[PDB]
Amino acid sequence: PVYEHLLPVNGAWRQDVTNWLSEDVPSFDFGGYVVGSDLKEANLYCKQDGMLCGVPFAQEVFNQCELQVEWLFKEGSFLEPSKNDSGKIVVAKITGPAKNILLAERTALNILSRSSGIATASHKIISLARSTGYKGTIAGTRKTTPGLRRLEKYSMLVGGCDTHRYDLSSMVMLKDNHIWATGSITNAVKNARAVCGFAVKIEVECLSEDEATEAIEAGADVIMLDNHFLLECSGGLNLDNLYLCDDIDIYSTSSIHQGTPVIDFSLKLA
Amino acid sequence: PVYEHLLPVNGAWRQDVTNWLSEDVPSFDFGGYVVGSDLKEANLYCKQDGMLCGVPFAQEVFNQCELQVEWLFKEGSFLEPSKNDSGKIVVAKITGPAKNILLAERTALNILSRSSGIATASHKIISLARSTGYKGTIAGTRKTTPGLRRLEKYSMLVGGCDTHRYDLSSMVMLKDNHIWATGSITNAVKNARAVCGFAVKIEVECLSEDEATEAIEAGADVIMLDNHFLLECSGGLNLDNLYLCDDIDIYSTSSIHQGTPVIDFSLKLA
Amino acid sequence: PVYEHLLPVNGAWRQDVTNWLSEDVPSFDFGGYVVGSDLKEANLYCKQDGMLCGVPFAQEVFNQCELQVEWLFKEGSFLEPSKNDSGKIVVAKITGPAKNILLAERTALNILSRSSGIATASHKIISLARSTGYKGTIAGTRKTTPGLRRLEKYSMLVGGCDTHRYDLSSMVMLKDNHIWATGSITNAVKNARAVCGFAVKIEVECLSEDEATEAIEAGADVIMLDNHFLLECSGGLNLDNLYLCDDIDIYSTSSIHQGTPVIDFSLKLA
Amino acid sequence: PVYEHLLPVNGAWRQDVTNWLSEDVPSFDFGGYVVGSDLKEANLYCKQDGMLCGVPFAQEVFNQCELQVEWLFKEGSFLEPSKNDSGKIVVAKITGPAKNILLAERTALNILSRSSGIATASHKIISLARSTGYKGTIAGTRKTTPGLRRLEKYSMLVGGCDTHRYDLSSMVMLKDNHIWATGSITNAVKNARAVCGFAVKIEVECLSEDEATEAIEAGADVIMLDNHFLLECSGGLNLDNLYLCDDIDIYSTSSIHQGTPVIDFSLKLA
Amino acid sequence: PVYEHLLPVNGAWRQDVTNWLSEDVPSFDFGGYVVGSDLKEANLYCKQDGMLCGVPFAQEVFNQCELQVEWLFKEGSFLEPSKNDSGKIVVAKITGPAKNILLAERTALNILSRSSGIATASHKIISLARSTGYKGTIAGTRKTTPGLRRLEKYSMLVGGCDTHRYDLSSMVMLKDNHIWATGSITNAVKNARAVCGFAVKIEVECLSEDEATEAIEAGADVIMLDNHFLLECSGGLNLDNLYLCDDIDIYSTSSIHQGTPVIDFSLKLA
Amino acid sequence: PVYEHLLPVNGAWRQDVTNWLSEDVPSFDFGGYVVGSDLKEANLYCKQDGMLCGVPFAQEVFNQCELQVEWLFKEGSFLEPSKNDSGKIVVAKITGPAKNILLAERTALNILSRSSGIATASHKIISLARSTGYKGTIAGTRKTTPGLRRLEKYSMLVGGCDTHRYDLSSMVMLKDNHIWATGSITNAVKNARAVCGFAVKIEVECLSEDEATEAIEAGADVIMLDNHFLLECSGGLNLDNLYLCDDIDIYSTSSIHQGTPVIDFSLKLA
Ligand SMILES: O=P(O)(O)OC[C@H]1O[C@H](OP(=O)(O)OP(=O)(O)O)[C@H](O)[C@@H]1O
Ligand SMILES: O=P(O)(O)OC[C@H]1O[C@H](OP(=O)(O)OP(=O)(O)O)[C@H](O)[C@@H]1O
Ligand SMILES: O=P(O)(O)OC[C@H]1O[C@H](OP(=O)(O)OP(=O)(O)O)[C@H](O)[C@@H]1O
Ligand SMILES: O=P(O)(O)OC[C@H]1O[C@H](OP(=O)(O)OP(=O)(O)O)[C@H](O)[C@@H]1O
Ligand SMILES: O=P(O)(O)OC[C@H]1O[C@H](OP(=O)(O)OP(=O)(O)O)[C@H](O)[C@@H]1O
Ligand SMILES: O=P(O)(O)OC[C@H]1O[C@H](OP(=O)(O)OP(=O)(O)O)[C@H](O)[C@@H]1O
Ligand SMILES: O=C(O)c1ccccc1C(=O)O
Ligand SMILES: O=C(O)c1ccccc1C(=O)O
Ligand SMILES: O=C(O)c1ccccc1C(=O)O
Ligand SMILES: O=C(O)c1ccccc1C(=O)O
Ligand SMILES: O=C(O)c1ccccc1C(=O)O
Ligand SMILES: O=C(O)c1ccccc1C(=O)O
Repeated sequence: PVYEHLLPVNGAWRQDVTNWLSEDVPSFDFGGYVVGSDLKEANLYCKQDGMLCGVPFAQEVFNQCELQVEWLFKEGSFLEPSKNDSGKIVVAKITGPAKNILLAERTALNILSRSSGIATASHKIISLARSTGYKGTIAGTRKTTPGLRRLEKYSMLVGGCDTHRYDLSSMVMLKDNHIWATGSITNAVKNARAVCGFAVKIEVECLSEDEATEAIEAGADVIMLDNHFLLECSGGLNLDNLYLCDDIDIYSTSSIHQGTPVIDFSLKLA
Repeated sequence: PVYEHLLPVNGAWRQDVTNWLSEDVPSFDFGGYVVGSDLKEANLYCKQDGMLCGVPFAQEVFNQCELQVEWLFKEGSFLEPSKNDSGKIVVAKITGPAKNILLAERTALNILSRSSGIATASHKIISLARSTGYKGTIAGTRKTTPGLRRLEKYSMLVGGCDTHRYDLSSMVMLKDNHIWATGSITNAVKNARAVCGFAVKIEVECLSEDEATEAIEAGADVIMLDNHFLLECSGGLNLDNLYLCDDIDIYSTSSIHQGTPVIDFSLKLA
Repeated sequence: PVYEHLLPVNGAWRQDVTNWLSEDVPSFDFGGYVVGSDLKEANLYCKQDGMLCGVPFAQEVFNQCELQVEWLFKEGSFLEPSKNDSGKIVVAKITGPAKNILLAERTALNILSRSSGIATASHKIISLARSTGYKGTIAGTRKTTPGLRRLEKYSMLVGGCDTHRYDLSSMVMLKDNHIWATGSITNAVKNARAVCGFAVKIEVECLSEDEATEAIEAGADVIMLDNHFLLECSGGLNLDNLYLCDDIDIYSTSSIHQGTPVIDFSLKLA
Repeated sequence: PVYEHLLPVNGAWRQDVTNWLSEDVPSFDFGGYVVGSDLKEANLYCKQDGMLCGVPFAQEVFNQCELQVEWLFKEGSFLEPSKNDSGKIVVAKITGPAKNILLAERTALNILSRSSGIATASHKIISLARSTGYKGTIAGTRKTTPGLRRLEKYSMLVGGCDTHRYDLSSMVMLKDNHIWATGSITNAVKNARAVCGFAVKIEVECLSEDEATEAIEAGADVIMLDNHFLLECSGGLNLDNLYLCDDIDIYSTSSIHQGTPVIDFSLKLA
Repeated sequence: PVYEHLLPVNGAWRQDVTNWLSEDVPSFDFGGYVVGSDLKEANLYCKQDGMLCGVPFAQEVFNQCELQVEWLFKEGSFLEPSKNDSGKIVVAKITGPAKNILLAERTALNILSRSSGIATASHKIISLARSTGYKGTIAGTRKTTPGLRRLEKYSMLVGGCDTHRYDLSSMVMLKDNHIWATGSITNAVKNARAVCGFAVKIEVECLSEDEATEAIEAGADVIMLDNHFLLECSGGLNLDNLYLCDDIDIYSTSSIHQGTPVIDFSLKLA
Repeated sequence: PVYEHLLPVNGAWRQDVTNWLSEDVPSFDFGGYVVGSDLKEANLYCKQDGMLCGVPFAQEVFNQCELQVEWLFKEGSFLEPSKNDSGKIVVAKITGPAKNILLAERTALNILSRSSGIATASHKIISLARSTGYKGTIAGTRKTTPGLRRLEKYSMLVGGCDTHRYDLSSMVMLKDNHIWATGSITNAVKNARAVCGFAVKIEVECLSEDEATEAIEAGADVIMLDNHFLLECSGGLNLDNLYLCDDIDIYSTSSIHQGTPVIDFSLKLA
């Protein structure tokens, strides 16, 4: 299957791209004026070892900028420009009006660099956990970049990680909960059921064998401990120590997506 | 003066906030239903040493969520929760309907964490360069987060760095330029002038004493070398070696804003 | 708990209201001009037996039209104006500038009439099924009114029914499936898992004891037959015969929401 | 002439379609991922006797989903799948990427079902009134579905009915009017004239031979009684009794558009 | 009555204002930063003889910029700063945060200057025609400023002129018409009727006593010659000669709104 | 170079066009219905002596209306229909569906007429100043048409004038300044620098040899007197007297863009 198929042929994610171009040109592209519309060719370079992510998003930038692009690698491919003499790898060949190419350049690269950075981070941690013989799942969180959530959750997937719920309207989560606030797990979980119905899971962030059981009792579908039912462990986990997984179902962490370094990309005309 | 005064009392940056809340609740907040509207109090904690940034943005989230907030620190303040027993510092006190508080929580913290991360990174590098006796400026770039540019450039400022031009519609930049493509620096710079006029500067990314001079000749306002007039050095600079500044006017780097770690923040009800 | 708490204090649902007012006044309200801003009082009448639904939505219309409203009944209340001499019941008392009241009037009533119609339909069918001793759930579908989905799903809830998944991004559903198209239930269900992760359920529309088992095998969370696991029966069910429920978990039908009659409402000034 | 020609080649009605697709896919189409992009063929079935309406709207969904569609019937055609062995009639043949077809499916059918339901209702009542030898007009109202007004008014037209004014910015209507509130019909009608000018009609909802005459006096273009000049009768009329038309010009009723049942439609791949 | 009452308390015209502020501040108000939030007072001056128009629009700018404003004149008032020593007249007194005042300044004045310019032009021509004893109407056209149509039509009204139809969706107009294109006036007018119904007038741009009669025949509500029924004369009319009115009902001209000079306005702090 | 190259291949300026079409057709084009889709040909006429401006904007209207257009003149061309027998000049040849042509007509012409009017005004004043041997620049201002700023600034350029800064986020301007309000030019200019950085100029509206010098001192890039550094004179200048230029760098005036007459354009089908 192809990840980019998760994206509806049309929808808001495409207006996002447009909005991002506007963000770069509120009133006039001077550079395009000076450069003109002559057809040119260009190479899109990956300049660091990592996983290529964001292809369809960058593609959308290339389409709205009316350019012809040929990708040399499939999304998900691991790139190692280091084990290259030049230290860079051409991942795509682009042709079109000069001005168009330069207008797409920054925005497109801001997409790839960040998308790949996350894909790469996710992949390192999932494969790292997989190497210890862990059979469970590594997921993300809702601590995403305001307005960039679709792109980031998508990169998590390509990285080989679980995205965890998408937003507050998806799987319910009754988080630490003194504030949740009165009744019970048992009535907080009943109310949640009452509204979310059968098609959406309910997760409870418990604190004791009792807590959990009361949730399993109420019918919670997932149990969050935070230091037919599913067990999730979350909180300050990272590619570090940290190897301390055990037979618990889920391990969530923002480290795969928030605050992560980027994978450098580049674009130069023939 | 107050940085947040750079933000127009009303404008698109406020619709952004709204859009970000929608991004978190496409259809129903189940958690708010279960939690209810009872008034509660909560503390907003900074959980890592760093500079507090994003106050007005987080404030906008708190206003649209109709809450009462009292900030204990001014934006820009350096926080050191490490030199605290608990390892966390209350930066704001919030009151309002339970559901409202929990709805604002994630989005608000995604703002602060990232805004502060950048503010912090910028501040470290500017102060680091300042300690060596450098008198010039450290700037950012256009390699920003798609759709988050306003927030990121703003954080650069608070961090104590220059933002450099904002977008393609601001200071012109005739970048590496074989593609720029024919004529001269001299006619590329003339055309640019022809369109941008006197109120906006023109920068040329040169390669030789000649290149530069030809630009200084054409009237360029800034000279980019990239390894009454101004000299900018850019490319792969970071908090690392790297201390190799000299009397050149500008040093630009994405390290102060792109791929930077985040400053952890937290929110819990009384 | 209060249903209207499912709605985020702020989000796109409020811009919807605005857009709906624009839909009614593309360029000038002549009636408001002629009527003026004198303060007036008005009664909002329910003119048919049914369940009151859409309160917060109508409230939003009243707020943006800057009016003062006092509701005499809570959302969900069953109204029986028939068992009233006048044949109408005042559900709300409104005060404000004349023009404002008349501008809010139609839009507000279009909300209530439809919201209540659905609430009422849903309630009749759920209570009807409940009277036969059925313990399972009655749900809706995705056959909603383009652009009005939030309002309609919400009314389903108030009606006492399950909303079923909200959109294609929620619970996965592998519907009739020749088109789904090759591999297996088993690999269609694996791929779905691969993308949706643990926080979202997967439903398969099966055709045989085998089909189902293969799904239960693959790990499907729900089984749709369409004439720890859950059984759903769907297709042409209505308040009619039709009483033919049995111990299967879910019965979905658009009859509770699509093509339903409306509950008449009214508004007249003192 | 062709009804769909009423729709501007481009305008907001097309963004509506997009918005409706977003409404169905806030973040990821899982089904498309699993199904893939292989080309498939499909039949669009009408499953109930009624008039086909909404063609260009459904077409817009098919275009934005990049599919090839061939319609077998013209909009307005009366369909009678009942007088068919299978009980269904193929109204369109569609080809394109699997995922695209399934993404367009629901939204498209929600359009057709509702559009046809209204077209059908309108047509039944207009033809019903026409059979008694009535020569006047049957119109709709402003009690439309919030945000769907364009689609519904359009269906009224295809149904063979008058749409009546479109919104508050069109023909003025001085409705029951104690609230309209002081002066006269005569000065309310003068003020209205004062603002609307000659290109837009003014209607007054009168109560007595005097009322009307005073309006005809003031220059009203239409007279609404509500139980060179035109007479309109409105209020609780329906396909029921109700045959009680007489030589009055207009009979308005929401029954042709609000609360109406839908015409079932269907889509299955080869 | 009050003209500004034509504007719905809420609707798209208010988002327009916001959008206009964004147009002035894509990323940062530097001036506000430097000026600060200290409360200041300011006078809004009219600097040329003319009619004050655009009050509610400017008011909306002042509200979104959170300022306190007190108007010294009612909209429509004729101002003659020339017959003043200073040559300027204070039309409004404003108070609020410094930065806010300066941010509202330009946008607000761009509103007033243009709105008043049109109001003034319209008023001169209507009163000019009225002085010759003409009893008919002077109207505008659809040759308005892209995106500013609401503001301009509104100013026409205040100027004392007719706005004529608002857009293509209002009164139908079968303009010069070889292109309209085949059949007849008689079938073009029938088709138009067929779609627009009774609540909207149909105008035909005729060329001969026959043309007109055929239209009056078909049922046209207005007759446009262009050099119970109504006669309109249009084409190149202006405040110039040009006094050549006669007993024909309407005289339309863009001169009252398009290409018109502006009325200078000003704003300075205490 | 080509001016229209200043416009990004895609961005908000294109949504503007769409929005402008919606502004003309909120609900139904009756005229298109009656006219039909038959292919027709048409000539776009310039009806007054002036400079052709707005080509790409009008082109965008023609593209969204799906028409084929062939321009007979390049943007910037000076047209003199007066020195033509007919008194009109065909500037473009258009082909496409009848309805489409008529729908594009008004909006397109509203673009050209205004764009050319400004281009023409600007050109007259720049060439007028150039004829006296002035070597400096003539610029515009921020007194533009709300929402039309991009189109107007663009026309200024084609007219051969400087646009001056675009918005408040570009070149800083510390205008009359009692309100700016305390400290100094020297600290207002320092604060401005502090936020705008090196890539954006700072202009100070001075009053005395001292004022200026203090600014030149603080580092201002431009000096505005208003009756390596640059001198600007602004205030009430026009094509009138007024020839009183001297060796000062800039002369700004709204006369080239605000309140200017329009250049008449026309469109008729074969
Ligand atoms: O990998 P990590 O980034 O630690 O993310 C996971 C943790 O974050 C959440 O709590 P948190 O207290 O951080 O929510 P808050 O920031 O809104 O208060 C969650 O319950 C996890 O414990
Ligand atoms: O601190 P840094 O991130 O190195 O950013 C600064 C460098 O990036 C730019 O070139 P680059 O070749 O990166 O532009 P591209 O990525 O679009 O091709 C710029 O000319 C600088 O040399
Ligand atoms: O209560 P009801 O309205 O019957 O809704 C429920 C039925 O509709 C769906 O199939 P359907 O074949 O109707 O989907 P389609 O219309 O897109 O092809 C679904 O599988 C159910 O069988
Ligand atoms: O066919 P019907 O649905 O009866 O629609 C027609 C009636 O509705 C209107 O009054 P109504 O009192 O319903 O307006 P309101 O609901 O806003 O108060 C109108 O004056 C008609 O009498
Ligand atoms: O006062 P005025 O500006 O002359 O406006 C009025 C005239 O403009 C229209 O025709 P026109 O041929 O101008 O329409 P076009 O510009 O789209 O072809 C209209 O039929 C009037 O004759
Ligand atoms: O060519 P002109 O239209 O005169 O434009 C130029 C003048 O306008 C500005 O001041 P102004 O006092 O007009 O700003 P205000 O209208 O906002 O108060 C500016 O300082 C110039 O002096
Ligand atoms: O964002 C968070 O706090 C979070 C952290 C870990 C898992 C899930 C979530 C979530 O909210 O969905
Ligand atoms: O984004 C970049 O490539 C860039 C890098 C360094 C300085 C400035 C910029 C800029 O484009 O403004
Ligand atoms: O809309 C449908 O076809 C549908 C019908 C019954 C249940 C669920 C759904 C759904 O798609 O979620
Ligand atoms: O919506 C209504 O109340 C209404 C009812 C009947 C005719 C016309 C209308 C109308 O408002 O245009
Ligand atoms: O804009 C025009 O061409 C026009 C000119 C004169 C009157 C009316 C109109 C109109 O179209 O409504
Ligand atoms: O708009 C103005 O007041 C103005 C007037 C003259 C030059 C520049 C400007 C400007 O603000 O940029």
